[PDB]
Amino acid sequence: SPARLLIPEPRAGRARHAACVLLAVCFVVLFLSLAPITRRVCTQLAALQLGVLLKGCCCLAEEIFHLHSRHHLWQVLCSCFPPRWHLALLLVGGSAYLDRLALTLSCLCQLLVLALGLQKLSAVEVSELTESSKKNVAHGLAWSYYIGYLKVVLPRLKECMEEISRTNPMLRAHRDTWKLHILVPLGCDIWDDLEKADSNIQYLADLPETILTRAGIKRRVYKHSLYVIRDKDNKLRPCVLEFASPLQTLCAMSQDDCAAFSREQRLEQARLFYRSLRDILGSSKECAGLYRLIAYEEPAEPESHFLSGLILWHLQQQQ
Amino acid sequence: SSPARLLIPEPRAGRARHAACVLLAVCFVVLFLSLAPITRRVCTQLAALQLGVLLKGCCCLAEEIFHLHSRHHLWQVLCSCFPPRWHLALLLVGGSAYLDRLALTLSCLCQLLVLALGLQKLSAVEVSELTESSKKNVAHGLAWSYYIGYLKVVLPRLKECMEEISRTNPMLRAHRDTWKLHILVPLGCDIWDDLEKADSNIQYLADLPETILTRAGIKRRVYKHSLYVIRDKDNKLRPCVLEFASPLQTLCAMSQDDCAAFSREQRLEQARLFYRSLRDILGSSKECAGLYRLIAYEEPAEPESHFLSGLILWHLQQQQ
Amino acid sequence: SSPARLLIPEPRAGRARHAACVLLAVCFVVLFLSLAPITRRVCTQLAALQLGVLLKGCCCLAEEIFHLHSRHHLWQVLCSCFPPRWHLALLLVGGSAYLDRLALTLSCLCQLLVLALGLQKLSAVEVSELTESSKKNVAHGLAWSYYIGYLKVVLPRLKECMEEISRTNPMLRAHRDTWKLHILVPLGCDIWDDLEKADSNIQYLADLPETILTRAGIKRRVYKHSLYVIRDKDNKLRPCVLEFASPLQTLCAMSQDDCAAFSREQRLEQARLFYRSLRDILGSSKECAGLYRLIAYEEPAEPESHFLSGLILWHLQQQQ
Amino acid sequence: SPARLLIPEPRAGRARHAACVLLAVCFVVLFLSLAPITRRVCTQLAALQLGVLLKGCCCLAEEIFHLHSRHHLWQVLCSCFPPRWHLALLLVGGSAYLDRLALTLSCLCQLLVLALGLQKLSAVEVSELTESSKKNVAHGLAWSYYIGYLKVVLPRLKECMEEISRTNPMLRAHRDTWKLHILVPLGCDIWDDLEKADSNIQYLADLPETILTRAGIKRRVYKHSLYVIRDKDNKLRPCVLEFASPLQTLCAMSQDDCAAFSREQRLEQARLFYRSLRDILGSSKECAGLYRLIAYEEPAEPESHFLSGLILWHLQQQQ
Repeated sequence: SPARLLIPEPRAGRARHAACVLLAVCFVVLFLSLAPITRRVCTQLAALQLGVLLKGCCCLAEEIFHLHSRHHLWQVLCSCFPPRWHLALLLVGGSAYLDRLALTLSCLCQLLVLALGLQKLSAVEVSELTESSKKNVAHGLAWSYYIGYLKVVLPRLKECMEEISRTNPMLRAHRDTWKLHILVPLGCDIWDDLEKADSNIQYLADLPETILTRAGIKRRVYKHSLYVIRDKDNKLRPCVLEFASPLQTLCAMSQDDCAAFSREQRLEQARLFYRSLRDILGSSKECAGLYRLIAYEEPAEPESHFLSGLILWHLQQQQ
Repeated sequence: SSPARLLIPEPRAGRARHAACVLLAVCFVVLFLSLAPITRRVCTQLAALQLGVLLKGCCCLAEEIFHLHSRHHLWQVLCSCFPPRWHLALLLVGGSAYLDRLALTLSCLCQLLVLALGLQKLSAVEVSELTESSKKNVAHGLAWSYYIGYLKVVLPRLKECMEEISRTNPMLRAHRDTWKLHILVPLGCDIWDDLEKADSNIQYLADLPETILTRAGIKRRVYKHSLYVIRDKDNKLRPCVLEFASPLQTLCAMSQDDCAAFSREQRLEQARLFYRSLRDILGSSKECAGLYRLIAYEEPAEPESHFLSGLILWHLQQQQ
Repeated sequence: SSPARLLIPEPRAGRARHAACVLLAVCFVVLFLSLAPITRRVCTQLAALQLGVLLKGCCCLAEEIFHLHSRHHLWQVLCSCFPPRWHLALLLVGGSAYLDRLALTLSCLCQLLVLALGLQKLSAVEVSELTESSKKNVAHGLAWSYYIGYLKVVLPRLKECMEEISRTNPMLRAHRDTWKLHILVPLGCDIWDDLEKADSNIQYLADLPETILTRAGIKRRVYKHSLYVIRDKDNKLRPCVLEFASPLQTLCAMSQDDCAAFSREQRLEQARLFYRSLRDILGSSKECAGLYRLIAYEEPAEPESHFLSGLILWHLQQQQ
Repeated sequence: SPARLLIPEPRAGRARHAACVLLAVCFVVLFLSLAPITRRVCTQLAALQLGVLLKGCCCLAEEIFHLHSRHHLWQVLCSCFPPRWHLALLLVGGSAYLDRLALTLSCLCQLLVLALGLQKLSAVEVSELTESSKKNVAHGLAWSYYIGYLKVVLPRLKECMEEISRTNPMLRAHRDTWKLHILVPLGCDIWDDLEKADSNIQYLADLPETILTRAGIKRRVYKHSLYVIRDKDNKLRPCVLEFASPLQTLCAMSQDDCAAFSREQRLEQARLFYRSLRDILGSSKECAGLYRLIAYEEPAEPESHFLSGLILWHLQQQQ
């Protein structure tokens, strides 16, 4: 190869073997040249093993607020501590039974270490955490969707709508709702059309063509569909509706055999994608007021006009 | 109010530190009620707890010796393995040694036994916080989105498109073992719109007009790929089907934005990670078993006017 | 109300654990009413009861040494033979040994005596719960449904259909000893809709068009089978009848289904179990005595373009 | 063979011979180098034979609620305990006759083990139990029926019925009952046609062909029969009726000599098939409301209009 590529390889995780061999060297050194000594060693091991309890208590105190939003109660208790938590309890109980200045001194120094935060993570640990997680797709989908589509199609919407508003008085009447409505259900189902998703949604027509030139032979053509949705017996409301492609990407990736993408983590990925897309769209100056994305979950009771009511509420919010 | 109901998990308020501080104040208040030499024991225990990260850093550098040349190229390896907050650990160890080695032996034994056994792991809270706090990890998402959107829909329908192409001109019918789409992924982010201008030996052979249509966000399938001709030495000419990586253009555009605050070294790292992720995703696929060949190159320091053409010709030669 | 009267057996609420807990609380309360050395006796009895699972695991590994190469290939055998929650049994055994070996000998003798006589067997409730709890055991059901629906109605009427086929073209009268349908069952789940694109040596010879009609769920019989020709070496050609397995398509669709939550390891296990069940069902039949041949293959790691046709050619050579 | 296959073989069950040789080894070891010792061994053996009694008692306590549904009373007592339960009673009686703290300690230990449930099953036992059951075809039949037939014929029903409806006012009037009515009798008898099964069911016509193209020469064409049922002296009701093929499969394999498929457990298999089909149909988003499976048991008195009244009730339920 003319270009000698230099690509990193995944770490083999051989630090365990080095730790084991140095531990064996430590044994062979200590044995050459004693039950109370072993008891003291066990007590010392139990001495620094109680900091996990303090860290878990602090995390629980900090996370009791988000308990309702994330875990709605045993999940909160089991999440704030590692699954191997009773071992520390057994060790501290054994140390107490065998024997309190040392205990309170150890608690004080451990809590001081926790407060000062001098036990941080080096570069290798954070690098391994970034490399290992192969399912953090939400940020990628958010940035890709933004840059690829919204940064290039959103600004040329008011000018594309004003020409129709010149001849159609209905569009001129509803001037405050000329934005693009993004449908992002927290699940992953995508309806083929919005006419059969809800009987209260009526298709009207497609917006005029959007022409982009690329080298003069390649043309990027964008189509938007304008819908009319019927409220109660007051009037008819027009709007432009479409779903989010990253949701379709997640849905198609879940069905893949080599992806190993389950359903419990797909919901988390969709939620993270929605949050990231909102956070990156809210700080954009190009599409400052050219968008409104609506998020929902399908109700347990199959109401036939739930989505339509949500869109009507959202449309009435602008006025 | 709202027909639906959403519970958006806003990020942590970071009040765990406040709880630790108030507990520490309570501990001082308790110690005030109801001494001096105990400070020596406290310092020795602090040194014993601090030497654990030193042992972990030593093990990490021992494991990273092999990756030294690939990533860091000697001081960089030890700087990365050891957390910068380690001078105070050395000071504490020196003070403990001067103050006094059975205690040190048992302390280090316990520390490295805990480290080797691996019974101290991360609970859900901290791993979730790390997952949701690192805002820039677009490599895996971009790789998956690119694969699903493009590489899983046009690669299977590559034999027939080039079959009609060869029907138009039988010149490429002679070459049958190089009937796969070539992908160029520069480890930087430069993308040439006119690939004929990148190198003087790459010339078009067939590019029929085609319009890319998206109806309400649904992109229409692509039925044509641009056929090229890379001029070899004065012996023959060879055709190819060439493409660039759109996610690299996404990285470039993200780096251009001021609100993104996306730098150059991070861009290089994300590009390399995207390359690795895409290679691993395509390696374990079934529909795209052998209908692709992705070429990764890093632009050379010395100015060469015919670097890319030679590289693709070499890739074609190994393809044969 | 309702004209019918159905008492469906809804699944159990799992309230036996609550009964165990309340009886444990009652026993604790009773022990509180009306001492320390009794804890040692309790621990010894617990260790004596716990060593039974260790003995069972030893017997299981002794039995599975033979099947190690067939299923697990050595740590996998040890992991399967023993329950994961086995460390505490060893801890109890070590504690009992440290506290004290006639008692250990008699306790282990009693435990292995119980294991040998097999007087500890599951009741009706436990086996019923185990049968009704496994929601993914479709191998036997799919095998039986395939056999009854398709394999029992078309195979007996196979000589005569190929008799009219030979009447149309008599080239196949020479191969009189291969008048049996070939079933292709890959242990994976990939299915080729068009058998031409699977291999270059498989060519069609005769497809008389036929419409498969089902009236109100009742499927009509099949009066035509698709005849193929397999290209051997440069000596002659060989005709064949090929067909895949629909239950493999069912497994593939179950895996692709979102609400099924059906993984890949389970898919391979179910495919192997389905193949074994189908082979055992067909081998003990009377109508299908010698009018079938099922070919099971695993896709090779190395890519080969003429493997499947070669395997069919080997089966035809051995069929002579 | 080009691909040497590695297929598992049934386990020979030779762990029992290992247990027997261990019996012999332990006996010859203990004999080398004692009536009270034998009595103590018998007492220890009786000590751990008492846990099955507590297991049966807890099972009876948890199953007294399901007794009416599953066993309708001696069967409840016999099912919750192993048949070889009198042996434990004999051993405990002998231990009591030979001889109180030890019994209470053993009972407490057994209760603690049962409550914690640390005596679970390893991988080999569950694999053997999943391989041994060659008759559990309920789940397989349900999944096969679903994927093969319902996921392909159910979606193309409303559109197939609209064309007939637009010319027949009878179909337009009854629009809420355009589902597919699956008949799943808990028995196994399948009528050749519903005309002679009940005198109140009248055949009307066949639905137009559902044409599916495959490779251009293979055509999967479908027929569905549309019936009309005579209610009381009010009106007539049209519906699409059919039986469930897996019941026919069970009936066919019941008659097979090599199957050894009896009749007592055929009812249980059909019932489990019904429950599994209901569970896997109620959670599907494709056939949300395009079906209604009806289950019944043949009454003792051979009424001539039992099934018709049931379909009339199930049809009035939508209205």
